Amino acid sequence: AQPRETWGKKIDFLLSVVGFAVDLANVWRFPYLCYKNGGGAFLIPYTLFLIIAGMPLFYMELALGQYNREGAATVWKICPFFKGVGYAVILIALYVGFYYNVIIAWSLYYLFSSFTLNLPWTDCGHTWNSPNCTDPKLLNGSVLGNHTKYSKYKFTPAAEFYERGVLHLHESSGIHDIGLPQWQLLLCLMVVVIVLYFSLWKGVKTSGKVVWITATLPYFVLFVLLVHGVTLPGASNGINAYLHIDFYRLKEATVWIDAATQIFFSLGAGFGVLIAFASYNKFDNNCYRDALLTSSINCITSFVSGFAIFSILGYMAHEHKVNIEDVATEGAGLVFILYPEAISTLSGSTFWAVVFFVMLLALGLDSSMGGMEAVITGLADDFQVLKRHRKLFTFGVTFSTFLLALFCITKGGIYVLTLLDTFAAGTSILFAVLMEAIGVSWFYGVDRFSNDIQQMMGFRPGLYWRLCWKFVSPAFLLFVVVVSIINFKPLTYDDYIFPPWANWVGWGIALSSMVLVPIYVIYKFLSTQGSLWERLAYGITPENEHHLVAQRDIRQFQLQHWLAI
Amino acid sequence: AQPRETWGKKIDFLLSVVGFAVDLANVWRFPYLCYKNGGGAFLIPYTLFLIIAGMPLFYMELALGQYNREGAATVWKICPFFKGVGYAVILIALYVGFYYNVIIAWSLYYLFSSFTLNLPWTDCGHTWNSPNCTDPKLLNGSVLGNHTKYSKYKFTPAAEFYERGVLHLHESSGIHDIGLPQWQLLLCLMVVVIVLYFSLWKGVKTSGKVVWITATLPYFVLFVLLVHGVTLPGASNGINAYLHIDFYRLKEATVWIDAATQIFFSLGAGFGVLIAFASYNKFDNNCYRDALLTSSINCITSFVSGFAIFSILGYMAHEHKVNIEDVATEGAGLVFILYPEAISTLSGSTFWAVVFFVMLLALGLDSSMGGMEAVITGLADDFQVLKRHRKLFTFGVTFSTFLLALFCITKGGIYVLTLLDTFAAGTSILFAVLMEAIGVSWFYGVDRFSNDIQQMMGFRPGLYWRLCWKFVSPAFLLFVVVVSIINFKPLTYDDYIFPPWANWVGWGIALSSMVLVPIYVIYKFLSTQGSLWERLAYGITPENEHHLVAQRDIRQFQLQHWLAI
Ligand SMILES: CN(C)CCC=C1c2ccccc2CCc2ccccc21
Ligand SMILES: [Cl-]
Ligand code: NA
Repeated sequence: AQPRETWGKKIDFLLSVVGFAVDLANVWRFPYLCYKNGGGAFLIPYTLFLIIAGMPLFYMELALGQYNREGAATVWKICPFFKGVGYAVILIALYVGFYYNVIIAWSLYYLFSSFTLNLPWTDCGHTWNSPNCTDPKLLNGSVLGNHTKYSKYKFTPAAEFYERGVLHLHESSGIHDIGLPQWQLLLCLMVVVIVLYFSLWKGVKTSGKVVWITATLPYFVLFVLLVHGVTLPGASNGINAYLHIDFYRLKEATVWIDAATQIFFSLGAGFGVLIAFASYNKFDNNCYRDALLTSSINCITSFVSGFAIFSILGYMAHEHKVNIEDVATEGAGLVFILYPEAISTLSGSTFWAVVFFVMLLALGLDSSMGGMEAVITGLADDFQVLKRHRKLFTFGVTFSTFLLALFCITKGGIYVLTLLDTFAAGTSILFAVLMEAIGVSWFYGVDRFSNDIQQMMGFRPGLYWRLCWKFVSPAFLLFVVVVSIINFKPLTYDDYIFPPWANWVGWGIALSSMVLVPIYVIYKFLSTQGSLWERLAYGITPENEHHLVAQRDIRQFQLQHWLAI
Repeated sequence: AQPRETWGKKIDFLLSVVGFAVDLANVWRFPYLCYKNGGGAFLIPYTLFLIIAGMPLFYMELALGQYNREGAATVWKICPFFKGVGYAVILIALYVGFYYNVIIAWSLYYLFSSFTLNLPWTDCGHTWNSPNCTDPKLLNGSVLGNHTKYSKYKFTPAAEFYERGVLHLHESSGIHDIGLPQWQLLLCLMVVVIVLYFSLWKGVKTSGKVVWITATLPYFVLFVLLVHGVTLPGASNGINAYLHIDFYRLKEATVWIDAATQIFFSLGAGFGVLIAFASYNKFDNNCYRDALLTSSINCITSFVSGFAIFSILGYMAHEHKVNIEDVATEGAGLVFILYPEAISTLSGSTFWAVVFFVMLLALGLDSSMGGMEAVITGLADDFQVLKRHRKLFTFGVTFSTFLLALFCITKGGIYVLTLLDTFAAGTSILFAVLMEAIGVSWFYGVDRFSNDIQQMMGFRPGLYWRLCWKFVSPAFLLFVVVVSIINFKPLTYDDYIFPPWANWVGWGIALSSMVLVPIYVIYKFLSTQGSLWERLAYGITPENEHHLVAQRDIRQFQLQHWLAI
């Protein structure tokens, strides 16, 4: 009926991929995975995975979504067997937006609080925060005793505003008792979901305009933070520990699960957002150049973000007493601790804080609307009734996201947020990208994919990209999944410990999306009325080429198809 | 499409409506309301409210669901402006379906525990019950004394078992800290919902056959319990106190408004279940005799169950050497705290303890199946897609009920259960039955409703039934609603007091169903196109009489319609 919708401008796609790719502000926590005796621990594995897995998977997803011109779930009409990975990545993006809207609400609350002339992080009083009053220690306001107290800095005005004034974490004991959702956080979440609905109910062109307006100057805040970090006298000590140039210090074997999760969140692999955005893209586009540009931009952004973060770390460690490693909270609120104290020192604390919070709101809204648009595109291409009624389905999705995010905005919502993020994100995106690589490279065929690319644009992927798609990336993803299943530590906060049932709940939430692949395989095997050979043929052959099943001509059965690279 | 299913035999429909009318509310509440409200003089208004206010509301649904063989919601095709109240009686049936099955779990977990020779409520200790350090005392063997009534004494083995060993309320403080759902009760709830799905997944065919067992065993259980209690020492005093005629009670407070609410919540007229059950019956079936027999069976069953209840209460009063007013209780305190404690002191306690709880299970199974089939039929006749997919829609409904009943089976779910029951049931179903009576007796017309009955069975209801449908029933429902609004008390438990925000959320849940009538009126007024008199005439006239609207012939705009009885 209605033709396939497309972008209004080609530059809109290159801006939207970055607006969804700008998550290195908050999700890039270097001191969390900081080194112990290795030096480079979150930059060597990050770059390695971006080189060997990031760019190949980005190019593969872009070309697949551009050629098939379908959603994440209906891209697997080229191999109906591995079609459960579409629902898997849809649930992945849904669970991710669930806690991403919480970060957006936190940023909105900080933006609303920063309007005051006196910032809430400039004194140790009752300035919109909730100090316990046991340790009202002004970092530079008054002289205090040099007591480390485990070198922990959680009584600073920034932390007292974050974990007590914004989150109200003191009222909740833990995951077992989360309390009631906060009213101000509820209003913030309602405003966020209303903005998302008003941005997404129109179409992809409105989302393109929104990512154009919001992502206009995200780099400027990072640039001014970096230029203020290194120019100030006492902030070089921490950044010196950051760029620890040790090529013979080794604490890991370049193996990290959090690095893979970070590259997948940055690029978008395992969420269906790349395929969904490539579906609306034009037929003739250089996905290779776009992938290289996106990877380079993400690498530079990660580098400058780590620079600024460790510069603020060293500034805190010099202007204050306790050491660098325990000065800030390593978790989902690292930037909320770092950036307010840094902006308090800089001139014009109110204006720059407002600008930084507007940037955070912009990037968060962009990423969340990208994920929600990917989910909507997938479930609309899957069910044409949902594609016809786009507004009702969008309203339903936004309302479900708002309802299922109340457990993350409550008194102890940060614990559920971290649990969901870690378990769901890591395990689900790992299994999803592994299954997608196995299906595209082996079952569908690297030769057929390369031929489709050559028919799409003149240039053909060389030996490097094909060998990465076929051998390097699937083996890497399988090894990461194995090291994640084996080397699994119990989920915990900086100080709070989770009961054993929280780990089981997280594993069950991950498995809910994981088992979506074998369930659909069994569904396809049982639905087809035929012999075992005919079932296996209908399983691993495209829908358009199903007639060849009747002609007894299947390429996957022969070993020449598998051996071909 | 294909014609809907029908009852193979009218005995199935009769037993189904009997099992729906006869539930746990006729065992724990009716005898206590009889005793407290003057003894025997409570039968004078009750039967009165049975005849003038309860019986005409039971003949109104069996004749509206048989002439218009539709669901609870879709039956409002004679007056679309009230179809919203057809949705409320569905949503209410969901709000009642969450906690009610929990009670069905309470009778299941007590059944398995009664499969041992030593019942868990016969002695003090850790016999499947969580005991206090030094608080509990033994019922028999102590002649020290007592200064408090045994109805609220929570230091007995049975009460402590019911609270801590079953509900686990000792490790909870209120709705703010409910805790995690009990797995030993989650398994019982799973078994209950599985039985419900297996009964209702293939239509009325399997439900009618399950009712043949689940609606005939409770009568045998009551018969054997009465024939055993009539020989128990001390039952004569209980029978005399239950049948004591005290005509001194002439006050409206608790004597004239308690029999009305008891009749209303015992007969079940206006819940939407009767419209669904009467939609699978033949067009020539007599609804008059069916309604009369159902009301008489309900009232006689309540009256004869009061005999066994008070025989057990008199036996316990003689054993405890206390008066009957001290061992007089209602609700779960009777069937779970008072009756098992009395069975403990009987001979062959295993048989009686198994048969009492299997009667309690059979009483709840019929009511839950009816309340769920009401929603099923109301949503299937409205949405034609759900008619073909019944085995999936019933499964979805059961799974949603199970997931939304996890807040009542937890360590502190009794408070949420009481909140839901009281607010939702009372307020929403009262407003719903009031709107239904107003729509059927005034807007549609009692003369047309009598002509429909005359076309169905051949005879037309006399002037008494029309007078009790047009004037008596609406005024009675309005009086009950006004009393419920005025005599509304703040939510409270035995000792715990609900927070101020509990009353507001309870009222919100109650209004969620009640606002569906004005919202649907506005929706119907805005959807229809034309002038005000052309949009109003399309919501008060039947869909088969809309052509008369084009001919400027509307009967609801004349004085003869409103002044005809
Ligand atoms: C026992 N007769 C009187 C009806 C009792 C049963 C229910 C019930 C039970 C289980 C599931 C749904 C429902 C919906 C109908 C309703 C409405 C108000 C109060 C109670 C009830
Ligand atoms: Cl009754
Ligand atoms: Na029953």
